[PDB]
Parts: sequence; structure tokens; C-alpha cells
Amino acid sequence: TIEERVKKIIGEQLGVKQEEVTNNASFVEDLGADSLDTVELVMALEEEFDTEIPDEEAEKITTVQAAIDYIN
Amino acid sequence: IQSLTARAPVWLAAQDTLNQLCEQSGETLASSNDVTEYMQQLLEREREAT
Amino acid sequence: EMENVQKKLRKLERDYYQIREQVVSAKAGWCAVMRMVKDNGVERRLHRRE
Ligand SMILES: *P(=O)(O)OCC(C)(C)[C@@H](O)C(=O)NCCC(=O)NCCS
Repeated sequence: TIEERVKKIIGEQLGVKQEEVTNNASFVEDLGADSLDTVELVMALEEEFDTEIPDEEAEKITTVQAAIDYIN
Repeated sequence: IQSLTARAPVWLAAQDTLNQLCEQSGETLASSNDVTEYMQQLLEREREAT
Repeated sequence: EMENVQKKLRKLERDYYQIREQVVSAKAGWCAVMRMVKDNGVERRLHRRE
């Protein structure tokens, strides 16, 4: 479904398969994505949905679940 | 920022080199003195081996 | 006056999303070479930060 986008791109972006991304984990350290990687990730999500997410809102997406929470 | 940027390449090359040279040794160096003491150890090992 | 700034922002946007496209595609592609890097032949032999 639509979330498959997110769960895809994240796994696509951070080099982790779909199943690796538990909702409870945190991108910053659990997924090993650094500031550069996290910015790339959020930007990829935003372009994918062609939506807009101001960086301040982006700052809250540190956890896996938040990714879809804001989306949906 | 510009000063540090200009300085950087030298320092990073210096690191790379020390990193290699040190892992070559069974030790982690931390100080110029530390290096001199390592020199003393090397000299003793040499004057033994000979 | 404001209408011209509106058009300027349109120009900025048309640049911006396209830069996003580039970056996301590049990272997608480059993930595989980092996977290879995790073949652990990687070191300053390959990763040459300076
Ligand atoms: P970190 O060592 O991963 O470095 C991050 C970074 C400073 C290079 C940069 O990519 C970043 O993550 N910046 C945070 C967002 C930001 O600064 N926005 C500026 C908007 S004009």
C-alpha cells in the first residue's frame, strides 16, 4: 500500500531490507544514518510524496513510525 | 572556518600516515614524548638483536 | 512587486525538486558501492578522506 512507499524508500535509502526497519527503532543511531544520511532520507521521502516538510517538522521523524505518521 | 579548512589537508594526511605507522607498531602513540620513548624501546630492542 | 517574487520562487522550486531527484537517485545507486565497501577491502586503501 501507500506505506510500502515509505517502508520501501527508507530501506532503499539506508541499505536495509524492508523487514529490518522496526517501527520502534530510531534512524539516527539504530539505522546508522548520520546527519547527511538523515537529511538525504527525509528529502527522498518528501520528493517521493512530492509534499513539503519544513526542516523543523523533519526534526521529529527520527523514529521509524513517525515517517508514516506525518505522511498519513 | 577558512583557516581551519586550509589547515585540514595537512592534518588529515598526517593522521593517515601516523595511523598506518602506528598500527604497524603494537602500540598507540599519543605524544611527541611517547614517540621518543618508543625510540628508546626500539634502540634497546636493536642493541639486543644485534 | 510581490508578483515578481512569486515567479522567482517558481523558478527556485523548479530547480529544487530536480536537485532532489538527482540526489535521491545518486544515493540509491551509491548504496551498492558502499555495500561493496562492506566487503571490507575498504580502508584508507580506498576511503581517502583528505
Ligand atoms: P552531520 O555531521 O551529519 O552534518 C550534517 C550537515 C551539517 C553536513 C548537514 O547536511 C545537515 O544535516 N544539516 C541539518 C539541516 C540544516 O542545517 N538545514 C539548513 C537549511 S538552510
